Amino acid sequence: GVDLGTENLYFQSMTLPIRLDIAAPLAEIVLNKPERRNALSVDMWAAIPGLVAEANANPDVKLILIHGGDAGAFAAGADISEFETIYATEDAAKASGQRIAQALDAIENSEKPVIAAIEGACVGGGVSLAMAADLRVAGEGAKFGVTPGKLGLVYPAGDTRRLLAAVGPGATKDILFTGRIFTAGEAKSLGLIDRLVEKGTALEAARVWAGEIAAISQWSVRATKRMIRGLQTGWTDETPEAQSLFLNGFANEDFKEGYRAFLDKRPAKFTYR
Amino acid sequence: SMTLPIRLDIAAPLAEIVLNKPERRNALSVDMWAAIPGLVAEANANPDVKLILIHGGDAGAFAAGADISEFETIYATEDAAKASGQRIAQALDAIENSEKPVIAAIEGACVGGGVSLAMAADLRVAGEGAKFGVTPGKLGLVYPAGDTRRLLAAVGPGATKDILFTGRIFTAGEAKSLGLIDRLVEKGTALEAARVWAGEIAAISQWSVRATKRMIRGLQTGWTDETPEAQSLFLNGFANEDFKEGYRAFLDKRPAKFTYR
Amino acid sequence: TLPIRLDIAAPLAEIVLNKPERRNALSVDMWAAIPGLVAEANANPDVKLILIHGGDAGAFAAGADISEFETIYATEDAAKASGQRIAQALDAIENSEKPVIAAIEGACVGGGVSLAMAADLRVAGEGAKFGVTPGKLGLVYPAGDTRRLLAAVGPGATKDILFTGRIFTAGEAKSLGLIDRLVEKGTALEAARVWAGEIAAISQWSVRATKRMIRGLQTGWTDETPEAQSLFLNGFANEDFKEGYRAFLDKRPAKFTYR
Repeated sequence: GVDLGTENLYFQSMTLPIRLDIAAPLAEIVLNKPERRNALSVDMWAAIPGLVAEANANPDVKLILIHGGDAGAFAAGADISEFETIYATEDAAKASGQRIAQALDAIENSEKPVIAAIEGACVGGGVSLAMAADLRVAGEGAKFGVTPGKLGLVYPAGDTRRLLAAVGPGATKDILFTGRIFTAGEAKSLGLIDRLVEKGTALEAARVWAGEIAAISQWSVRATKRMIRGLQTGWTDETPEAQSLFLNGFANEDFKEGYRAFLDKRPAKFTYR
Repeated sequence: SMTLPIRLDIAAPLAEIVLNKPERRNALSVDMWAAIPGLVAEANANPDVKLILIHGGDAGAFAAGADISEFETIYATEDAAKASGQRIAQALDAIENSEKPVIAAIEGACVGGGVSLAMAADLRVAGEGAKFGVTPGKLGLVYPAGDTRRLLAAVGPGATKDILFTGRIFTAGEAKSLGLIDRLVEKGTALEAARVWAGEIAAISQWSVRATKRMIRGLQTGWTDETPEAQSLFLNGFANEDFKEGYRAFLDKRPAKFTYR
Repeated sequence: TLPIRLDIAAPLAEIVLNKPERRNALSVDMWAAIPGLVAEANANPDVKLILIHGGDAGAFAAGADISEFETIYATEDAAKASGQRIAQALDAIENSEKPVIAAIEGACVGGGVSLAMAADLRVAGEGAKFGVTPGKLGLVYPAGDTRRLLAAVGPGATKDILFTGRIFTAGEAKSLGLIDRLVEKGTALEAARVWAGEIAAISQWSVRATKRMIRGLQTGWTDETPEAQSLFLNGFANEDFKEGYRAFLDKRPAKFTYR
């Protein structure tokens, strides 16, 4: 038995403003500043790459979810109380940008797929988080907006890329040129979110969707994600990586089992973790 | 100004490129195409102008294709045809690359050159009853690279092939559905809708608006997250006069009054 | 009973899948034949458009043929050759000089989707079913097939399709942009023929040049690319335009001759 520690350590671990819950085959990145409607702070951004790494290193985890817990919001934009710190100097502002880019890139490049489950406010950094995920499900009543234009800022290259790829140039320009807040219904219509469900059911829907993906070959799921990311970043049909990834399709432990299951006339029981 | 087949109206914070050949339903002529880069430049140089609109005025059409009366002249020789192509490309590229955003407000016929004009704009709103078509295939021509690129980016390969392979005329409803236009509004209200939409964009940071357009164009022409120009554009976000004000306004809990022009 | 064939009925050529007893499940010999059929259609001057459909099997293509699984995947080398063979077939369809329209009824799964996405245009009947299932076997969808899917439906929808391997309806396929037209059940072939008729009526020089321009732009051409510029300029110096220009001056219908 590992040492049970102290109340202060326990309280510190619960009050972390973002955390990773493990419930195999899921890991859940839970935004956990409910008293500020999950407005994104420095320490939240700083923690994300570590949480993503933890989920990816745990073999019981197949899929990662990202959601707002019981805050009643996904993320209500940036925390205005930190504005004075993050923008005090050019250096602090630059570091803020890097910290955010690292968090978003870590989510985007996660070996394991990431599903965002969105209720209530999903604004600014919230949209950026959501778009870094592979898949997005939102409850009715959720609200979306990207607002650097209301501040005199510009949305970064990565965030803009991810948005463009989902909604196209016209819709991206509308969103960013106006900074307007729009409904889940419009988000669905624009292609910003992939599924629209009944209010308060996004998390359950994400879990069931994740369950479906978890049931198939995880070798395939992860390879698929690499293939897609590869193609988005310039791979062609001739690219050696793309060819070898395809050929590894026939040489991996899941296909070995899939092939055996087809011959034995039984369900496949995939083992790749 | 009212005899001019195309003109620029200034009504701060808007500039409006108004097509004005109502007797040919704004069919595009050499002198219209030739004037466009100058009108765009004028709008971009005027600090009172934040947004540019393109529309068909009171002709009842956005643009009813090419002017048939000039066909003979433009295509008489290989040289004339080449010059026509260059002139049109210059007009469309000028619109596309406008530092300030451009919104097309479309009523009635939007055919051929009309679609090209519309796709060069950043944003498109059309009234119901507007009609769309791209018809070089009906003549033995090919739609240029730039025009094709812009169409592809909006509607995707399948839809682009449908449009160009058939040369068919389709409704505003279908155009909306395909992603060719961004907004579909009640017939006769496209201009008003474009003005209000432009109003919304005008109210925010114009530093941001213009930077956003550069970032997007950059990403479309090969920029990555690592590209130096993309990084410096982002960092200039924290160093510009609008952000200084935006930051203050967020802390004071008042509307931002942005000054960058 | 050839398992795949080319029917000529000017101005159409039709690539007809014809293994009804397996609901047109795709085999080695089907894949191997495709580049030749495409070449035949393209070389025949009476042919303007190519259709691809499942004939009277009641299905477009019901995935891969399970009976050849053992052979194709017996070794790394066989599997690699399979991949090359399939890629050649799909690339031949995609790069066809003449446009290709897929007419889809019933099952369109796996290789079926790959075939459909290689075509330029897709029309499906209601009741058609779609799915891409390499994930259910431990395989990965190839680069070319994935590219073509992405370009039509976007990253989110592509991930949904491939991560789940789920079977979805023609209605959802239409909604996702996977197919271009959705028609009444059992009418996809007739709809494809009429659509092909419309395209056949205009300049085939333009149709083919348009396709090259688009493919060019997708594979890295810019407005400055020499091939893009010369393709545009050839628009004014081909036999169809020469006729189109004459017809305009004479005030008569154009009768295009390029084939």
